[PDB]
Amino acid sequence: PNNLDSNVSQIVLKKFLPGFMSDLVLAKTVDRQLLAGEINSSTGDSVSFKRP
Amino acid sequence: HQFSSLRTPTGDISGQNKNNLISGKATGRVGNYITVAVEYQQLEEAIKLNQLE
Repeated sequence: PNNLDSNVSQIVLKKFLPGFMSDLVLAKTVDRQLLAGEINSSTGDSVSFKRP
Repeated sequence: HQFSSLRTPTGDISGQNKNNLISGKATGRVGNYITVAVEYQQLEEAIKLNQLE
């Protein structure tokens, strides 16, 4: 008939399945040198550049 | 302490009260204390606070 075995234990292995990712290329291409380190404690929260 | 004297002819002071010893004290105690406190944000010191000292 029925056995109903409770000897076993439901273990969870210490492994993580792979996930998903995306690519970051827009940050690399856009200009970063002009704005690099131009906002500091003596400027506030805004900096400006002249126009031709 | 302080004391007082007696002026008698023969020096016998029978039946007269003598000096009484009384002790007094002066008390000193502490009081409220002086507190100065300030506060500021994080970006406030990041982009707006210079020469803090």
